[PDB]
Amino acid sequence: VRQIAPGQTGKIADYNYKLPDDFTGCVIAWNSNNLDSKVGGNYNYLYRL
Amino acid sequence: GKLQDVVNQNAQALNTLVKQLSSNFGAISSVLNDILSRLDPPEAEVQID
Repeated sequence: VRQIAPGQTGKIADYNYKLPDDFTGCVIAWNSNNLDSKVGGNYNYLYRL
Repeated sequence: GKLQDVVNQNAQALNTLVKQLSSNFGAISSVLNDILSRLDPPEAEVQID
């Protein structure tokens, strides 16, 4: 979640989507363990390598 | 001497203007190109500024 900020560099901002340096707005995140996590491991969401 | 000072107060005041290009003013390096080599954009701008 730390990776979502303007000007950063990492496995998401480099290849998934980049926030512009002049970006204005807000970022919101919250807990979804009970819904998006299942016993055994969820492979539903991909990312780039 | 009166004319010799006119020439000497110009060349001396001109050399120091060029000589000011080799100072840092607080930046990591005086030369601009080496700043871009080992710095990402969003942190190099504050050094360039």
